[PDB]
Amino acid sequence: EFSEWFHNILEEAEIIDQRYPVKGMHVWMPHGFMIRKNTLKILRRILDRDHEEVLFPLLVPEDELAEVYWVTHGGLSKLQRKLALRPTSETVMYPMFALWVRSHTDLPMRFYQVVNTFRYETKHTRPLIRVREITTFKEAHTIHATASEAEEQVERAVEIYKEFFNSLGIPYLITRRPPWDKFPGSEYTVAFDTLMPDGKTLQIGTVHNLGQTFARTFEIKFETPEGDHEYVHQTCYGLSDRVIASVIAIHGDESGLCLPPDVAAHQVVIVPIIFKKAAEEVMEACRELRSRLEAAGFRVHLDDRDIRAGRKYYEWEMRGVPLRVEIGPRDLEKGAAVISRRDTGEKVTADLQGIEETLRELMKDILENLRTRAWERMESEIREAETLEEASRIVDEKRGIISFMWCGEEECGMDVEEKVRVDILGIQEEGSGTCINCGREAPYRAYLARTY
Amino acid sequence: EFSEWFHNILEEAEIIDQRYPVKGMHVWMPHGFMIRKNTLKILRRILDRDHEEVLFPLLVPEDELAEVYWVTHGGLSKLQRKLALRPTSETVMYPMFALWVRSHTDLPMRFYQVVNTFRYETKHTRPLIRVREITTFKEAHTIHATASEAEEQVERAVEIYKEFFNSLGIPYLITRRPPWDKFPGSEYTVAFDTLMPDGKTLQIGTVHNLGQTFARTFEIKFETPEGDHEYVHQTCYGLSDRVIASVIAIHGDESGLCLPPDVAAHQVVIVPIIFKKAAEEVMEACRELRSRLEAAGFRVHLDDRDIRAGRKYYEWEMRGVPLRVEIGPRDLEKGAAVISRRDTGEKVTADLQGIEETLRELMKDILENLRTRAWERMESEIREAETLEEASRIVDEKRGIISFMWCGEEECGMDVEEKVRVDILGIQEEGSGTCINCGREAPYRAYLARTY
Ligand SMILES: [Mg+2]
Ligand SMILES: [Mg+2]
Ligand SMILES: [Zn+2]
Ligand SMILES: [Zn+2]
Repeated sequence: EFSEWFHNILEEAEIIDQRYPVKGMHVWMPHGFMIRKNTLKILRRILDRDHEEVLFPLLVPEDELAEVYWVTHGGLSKLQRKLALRPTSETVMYPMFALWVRSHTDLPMRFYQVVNTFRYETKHTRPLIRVREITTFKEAHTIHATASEAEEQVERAVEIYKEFFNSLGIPYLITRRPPWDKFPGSEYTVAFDTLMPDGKTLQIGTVHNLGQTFARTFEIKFETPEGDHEYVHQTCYGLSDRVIASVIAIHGDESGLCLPPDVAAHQVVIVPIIFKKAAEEVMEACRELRSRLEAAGFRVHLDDRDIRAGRKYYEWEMRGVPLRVEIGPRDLEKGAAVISRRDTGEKVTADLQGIEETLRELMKDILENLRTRAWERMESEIREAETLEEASRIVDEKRGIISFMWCGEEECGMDVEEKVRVDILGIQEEGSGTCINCGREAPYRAYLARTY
Repeated sequence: EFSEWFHNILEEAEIIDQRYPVKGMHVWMPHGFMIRKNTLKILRRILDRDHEEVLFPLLVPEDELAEVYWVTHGGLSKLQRKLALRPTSETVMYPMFALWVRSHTDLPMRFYQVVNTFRYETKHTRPLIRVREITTFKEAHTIHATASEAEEQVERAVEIYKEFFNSLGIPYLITRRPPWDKFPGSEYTVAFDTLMPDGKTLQIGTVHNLGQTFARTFEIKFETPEGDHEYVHQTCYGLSDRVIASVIAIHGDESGLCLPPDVAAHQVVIVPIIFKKAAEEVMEACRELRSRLEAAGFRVHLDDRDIRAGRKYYEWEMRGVPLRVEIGPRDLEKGAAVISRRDTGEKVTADLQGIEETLRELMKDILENLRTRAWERMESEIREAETLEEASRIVDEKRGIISFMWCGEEECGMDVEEKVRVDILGIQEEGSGTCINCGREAPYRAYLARTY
């Protein structure tokens, strides 16, 4: 199944090593780390346009807070106010925000940090999808003057995760979580969901619109042009390692890892073909290619090693390198080489002259291609239902996502869950109809699925 | 004094905010973070030549270990094996290294990670120099086949910290810590020390040469060409935030922060001078300068704002920007502008044509200049002494570093410390003489000082 493929590739391409002396704490190995490093480069290059990165501490006071790991002793000495490994920054980024805000001249403000978080759980240990220590977790907070601009932010926020995701070539379904699932205290939480190969659903990003609710709890006032003092309007949002998890799974494959060009470890890998004849001329030619690519902004690599070229083909291919460039005596003379893709298999033949541009184009192609395929496979698993019994049938038989109309009342909604044993992703305001369950007027389009 | 200058600048240039609800945990603000981000870019660009970055977890088992914060409960449930916030990775990067090594074909190996560490202390809270949570701590570990190559690594390691430090323009004194200070279990630890403005000494980097000592404790064997199994030779080394601390202090100044060009937030800042006359032509000209610099690899900024230009001068100058470029009507016509330095004050006048190169040169200059000055001020605080009473006199009167000859026996050494109330930095094998204390033969050149 998928679950087996997944584990086996993590270990084979050396992404993470699970053999750590504690369940739920995993080690990033060289290759894995590299992919994560490039994934973050993309993310940060977007955020950094109008956001400011910072970095708060790891421990949070028992007091300020009012399944969380607790720090009690400082050796053998019991301390006098317990310290907790950060659940979510809420409790202490805020009190401080109180001190930074004191004039409508200050607002708006947009911060974010990439930190690690903790959650104490049992009976559920799934790699990169559910652990005890979430190594890569980006969270952004924003402060505003008017209740309107808050909502405008929520929109911008969304257009941001779209761009990010589009770059990883990942499909998504944007809805609006039900009030029993929204973020505690928030006005309303919005969610990004994507489909896994095992026909289940993964949450890969949320945007929350708090109110003045927290502003009040922690006292965050700002004096106005009219010389008064009102609380601020704020919003937060974040995404985790799951993003990395999905990029591996979604663009799966039988050969192994297949990755977007700006996420792979190396974009291009140059393999030389030699058999003792003209060896000296082939190499001296492979170099003039690497150094020419490096000094052009290319994450390039040259496999110097002494092994059966056929094997080199295997390794770099299971690992995820997009484009492979082969050089042989024959092609040498003419002044050209062979270029093998990864998403397809097609090996064309281009001239070593304007090769720099041929490669850039091929890269663009590969993404677009991988992206499309991706949406086709998802859209086709979104089926409609009009009778609760029609749902169960489909859920149990074709997994995937299930579309339907819903009244929107709580009870009605929760009973759908208990009968079908599913979770309601969220609404999407659209034309009327009649609820798939209680029959009354249904003013919303909703979704269901089995989730991670 | 220095201590006051320091705090006041941290707050004024918004580097870190100390007002956190716990003593010893501080918050990196936007500006501070930026400096740290660029400091790490330099560091990583060197390490990445022959090292491989990774990332282990934060918690370590009470068992595997055998003033450290302890995690006991998982809510209200007491756990069955306490978890400790990582003192040093030793205890769990190693057991894992055991599994990664199994053939002399595998060695050598060179890893490293940039993580956060913890230490529970009291009565000593000094910003960036001594805290509870060390946010930026780089640590590298290496595994080897022969006991010789281990030592070769120790040498390379050193030549690496030299290059790093030279880039920050920081002076250092390399010695070899005394056996009562070396790293527990190691054969011998080497140290890098630098002088603070308050005439005290700061440790800014160590290199340790463990042996087979740990290899044995954790079982790290590798099978040989001769088909046998011997333990490995390993070495570790690291540096922390102190590095950032020193760069601020060493290149101090009355105006404020003065920084190396590759460490400052912005390398260049363009200020436009306008008074309602030809305003439209001055701006349209300042832009053609920013976009021309950005697309040339320049961390540039344009102060659009509407405020008294004299103030702009103050802000960017207290913050640390190296070069300021001013544009006015007069200079506009001619086709040139004014460029003000930061280390000096000198404002030259160059032509807007080949300005790209004039700036690059000026940057090179500023570093070299700042570096030199730096060593002059340190070397001059290293005074010699021949009688214990001559030491005390100088230490108590001119602070600084004190040179002398030493026999090298422990007792003798420790008694020097207790009588003069100082710490012995380390030896430096050189010609003989007679010990400043016990009179016997002194085969080593040693150093003393009051430290942080
Ligand atoms: Mg639920
Ligand atoms: Mg001592
Ligand atoms: Zn209903
Ligand atoms: Zn002596």
